[PDB]
Amino acid sequence: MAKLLIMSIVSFCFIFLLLLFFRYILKRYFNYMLNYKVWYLTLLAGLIPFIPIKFIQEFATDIHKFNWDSIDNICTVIWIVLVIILSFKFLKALLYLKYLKKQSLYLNENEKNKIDTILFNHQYKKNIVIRKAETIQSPITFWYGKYIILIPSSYFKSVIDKRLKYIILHEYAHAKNRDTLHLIIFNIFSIIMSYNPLVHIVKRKIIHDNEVEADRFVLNNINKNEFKTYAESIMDSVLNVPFFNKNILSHSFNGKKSLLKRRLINIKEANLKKQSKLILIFICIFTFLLMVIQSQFLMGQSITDYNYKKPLHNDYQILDKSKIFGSNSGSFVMYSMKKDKYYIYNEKESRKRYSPNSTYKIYLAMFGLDRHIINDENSRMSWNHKHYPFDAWNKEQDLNTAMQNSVNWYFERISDQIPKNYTATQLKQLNYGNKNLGSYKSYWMEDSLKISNLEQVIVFKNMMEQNNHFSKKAKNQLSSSLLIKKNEKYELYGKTGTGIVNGKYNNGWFVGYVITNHDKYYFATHLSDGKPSGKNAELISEKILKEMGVLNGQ
Amino acid sequence: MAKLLIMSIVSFCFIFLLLLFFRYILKRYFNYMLNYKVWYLTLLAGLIPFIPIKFIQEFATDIHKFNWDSIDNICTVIWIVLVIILSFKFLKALLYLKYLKKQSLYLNENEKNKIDTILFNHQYKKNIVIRKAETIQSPITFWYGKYIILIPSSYFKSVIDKRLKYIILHEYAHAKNRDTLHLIIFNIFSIIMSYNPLVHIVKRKIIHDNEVEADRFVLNNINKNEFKTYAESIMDSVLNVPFFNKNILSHSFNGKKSLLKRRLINIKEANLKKQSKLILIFICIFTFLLMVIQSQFLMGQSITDYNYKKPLHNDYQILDKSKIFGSNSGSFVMYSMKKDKYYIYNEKESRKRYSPNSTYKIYLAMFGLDRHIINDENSRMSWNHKHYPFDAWNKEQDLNTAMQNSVNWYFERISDQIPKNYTATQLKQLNYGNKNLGSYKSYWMEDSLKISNLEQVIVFKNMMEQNNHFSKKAKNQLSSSLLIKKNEKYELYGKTGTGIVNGKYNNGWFVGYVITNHDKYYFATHLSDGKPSGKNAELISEKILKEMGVLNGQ
Ligand SMILES: [Zn+2]
Ligand SMILES: [Zn+2]
Repeated sequence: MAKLLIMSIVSFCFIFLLLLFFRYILKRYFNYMLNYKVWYLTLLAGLIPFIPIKFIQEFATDIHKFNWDSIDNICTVIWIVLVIILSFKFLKALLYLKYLKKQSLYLNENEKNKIDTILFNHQYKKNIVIRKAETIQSPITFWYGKYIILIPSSYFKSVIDKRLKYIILHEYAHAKNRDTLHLIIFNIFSIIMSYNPLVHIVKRKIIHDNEVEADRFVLNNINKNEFKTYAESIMDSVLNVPFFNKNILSHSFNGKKSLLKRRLINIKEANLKKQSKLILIFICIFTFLLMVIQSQFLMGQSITDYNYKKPLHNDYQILDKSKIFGSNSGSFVMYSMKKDKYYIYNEKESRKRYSPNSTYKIYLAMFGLDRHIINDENSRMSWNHKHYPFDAWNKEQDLNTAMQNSVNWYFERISDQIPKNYTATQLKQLNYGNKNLGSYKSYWMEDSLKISNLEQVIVFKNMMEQNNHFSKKAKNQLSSSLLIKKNEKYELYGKTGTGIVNGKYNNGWFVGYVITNHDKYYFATHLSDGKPSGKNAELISEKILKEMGVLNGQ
Repeated sequence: MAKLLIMSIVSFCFIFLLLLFFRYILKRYFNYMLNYKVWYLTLLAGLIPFIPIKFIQEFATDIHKFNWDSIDNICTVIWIVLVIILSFKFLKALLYLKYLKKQSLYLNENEKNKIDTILFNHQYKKNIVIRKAETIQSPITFWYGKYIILIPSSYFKSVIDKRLKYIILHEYAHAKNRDTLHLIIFNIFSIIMSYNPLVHIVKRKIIHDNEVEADRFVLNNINKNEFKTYAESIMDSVLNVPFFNKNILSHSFNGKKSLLKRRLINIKEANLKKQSKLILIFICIFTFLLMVIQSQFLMGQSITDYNYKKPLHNDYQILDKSKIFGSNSGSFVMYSMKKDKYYIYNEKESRKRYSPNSTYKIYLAMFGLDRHIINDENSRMSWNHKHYPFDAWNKEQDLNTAMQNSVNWYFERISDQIPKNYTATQLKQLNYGNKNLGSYKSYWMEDSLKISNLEQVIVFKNMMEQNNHFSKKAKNQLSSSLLIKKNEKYELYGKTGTGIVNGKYNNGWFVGYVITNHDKYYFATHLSDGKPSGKNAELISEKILKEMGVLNGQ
């Protein structure tokens, strides 16, 4: 529901921007102003969506969901705190102003005679207060319910400055316009709307425009001949003295910063000095070390998904089997144990590291067997009676079943029961791709562990013939669990399947080995285009393996 | 990979904030200054994460994914465009300067004599050039490796200004510091870093300091007696001339705005024009209409999930069956057709609405049958050839199969083929909870449609016995499809199962009716705590139903 504030922000902004648009045009073409009261409309807009005017078998299955409500709970607390802070700041300022008010003093007759001389031409209701002070360096004013104008006593002493009449007209207009009343009203609203920072932008614009209107007023009551003087006189007020911004809830002649002002202050002040160079030196040293620290951990690129770059250690040949892949564009690798030679189709692609998906079960099964979580005599794993997508997964499984029916459940348990260090050790000895087992129990499926087709051939070959860091028993049960098909030319062992995301097949694989009447082959097929299904990867591998003589005994 | 960009932002801000902090302290406590060149450190820090370093069935597994890649692709193009725009703007300013470079003239001997007198005791390297032009209302400077300093031709003749001396030193400082060059360099970089506003923001710190240092150079070479004069000279320029900001790439005495200046401008602009009141009126009207359009679409609420306070239209009593539920805290309702009475356990909970989940099928089957999408002679639905958690669903089903095995697949097709208006009309006639069927065919499973235990009792009872908006065929085939258990005392009809979210069992249900040798009983059991499984809801119901006479005929 915090989103509802976002919605009112958007509306608020639509209104704001439209109004802002007009403001620009009005001035740009006709020197027109938009009465700032219009801004109250955005404030109203700020609450639109806010106000809720909306006027047998047991079944069981898992649905993924995110809880975003705990976030709003956190945001709620923050908003509360912000209000507390903002409310306080308002109050602090207010208290001060009240305290000051209590110290103010009325004027004498001659002073009144002057003030009256200045404003009698307006013939207004004197329901405002003109007082003086011994505190403030320049005049200020604040509504409170009394409209009090405070002029430092020195300005009455220096009655002779003449320009006081400008000062009076200026403040008169501010009082007339109830500027500090509108300000505090808006401030309350802004305090409440802690969720929309734009409110602090519009208040600034309002304040500026209000000041402009006062200038017009004042000028409109002054003989133009004196405008030169006027401009100088007004300007002098921010030249002669420093400014302070304590009175955030009220109006004054010199209460805010500018870069110009900072310079002038800095100039007046005795600020010509030098420092030991050690300051910069240590800052740059420590900044550097931080940068180093960050560097130690901040890095990376698309390179994570890249291919295998090495030449081969055994003899090699490049293949062209593109006619077989057809619409299922992909890649393929085969290796002859007898010849110590690789045959590679579409090498640039066959080299790409891909998540192994279902083919990892070949290795995972081996790991479970070697670690004796599953053995030959008893290769079974338990389950938790939750429902699974295939009948094979709603049964307890042995290894033979689990491999051929790709039982993720079985294998989730196989992963769960094998130490990460073991898995990492064997991924390293096997030269298994990026050797990354992640932290996810099913790290091989559309996740962290990646291997190319070329690597998959090299790696499975190592699993059977070069890697002697597993017991023979593991190799043997795995072999039996991998048989797919046997006939008079070959024994085809392995496992196919596909990585599928949001219902689309993207990573079809078939990995294994072939015992033929003439040689022993290792292979890996991967499909990415067309319909890169499990069965298609299997069929593509077989058509190629037939052409290469693997499945023909040739 | 936008995340690397995010890392860049983070790295930058860390150094930036650290540095900013240090700078604050230096000035805040001792008016110490740190050479702005340190800001290059943030730019450099921003490059850290961009270093590309690391220093036998067919199966597939369907993984849900968020596509953030299309977003980065789009964002990349945008980033490119933003760079182009910035480059363009830079160039246009540069070309303007290019023009000026071919326009101004060097100075004569006496003017040189004046300047040399000014810098006589400074003994600065003079590999700089001072030139004059009618195009300059106030002096400007630009690097180009030449230190091009221009003055108004208008002051050439001002033999008594006594300001040039300040002008020269001010200009000198900027030339000396190669401030313009540094800004050019920074501009290259900020053009590149289109994604992180701080890269441009920081320039304003640089610019301010550049001016500060120039003031120091000036003051450092001035008999303090005249410091006041210098300050007056600054303001004189501020007041005396308008500024223009074409030279966004260089420095000048009068090239920028300020609030003060705006006011001074306004004083000097006698824009004595009338503005019709229609201006604000129409703007306010249009704004209102904008608000109206948003309003008719913007409205939020927590109300959707509010349960009801509605009294019943038949007799009732409140139950306490807490020793049956035990650790499986939940709720329960039963209704007697002959007594016209409800029995409500833990009504504070039984009156809450939950998605019907596994039991919606009871009602959906009545609808599918009434519309004859499934009928008695042919109650079947087609299959999409996808695999599901239950063996029973990996096929085409009839109603009797589908009801007993909770076949959402079958029922999802039923949902698609029942006009939403018919479903909704009867959800309303039956008082089916929030009567919300969403927009999804599977709306009953941890989704939009919600109903209480009390309401399910009411709904089924009406749907089969009191509601005459459904056919006899529907009533009869439904009753058959719902049978789950029976013996010589009762026939128990109904269904059970549980909605599970992120692996946790949240909404367990058992809903049904019993036909006995005595009466007709309608009921619903729901579990939320403990292990709120379907079977538990069913077992709890059976224990209660026996006590309530439902399963015995009492
Ligand atoms: Zn004012
Ligand atoms: Zn400067």
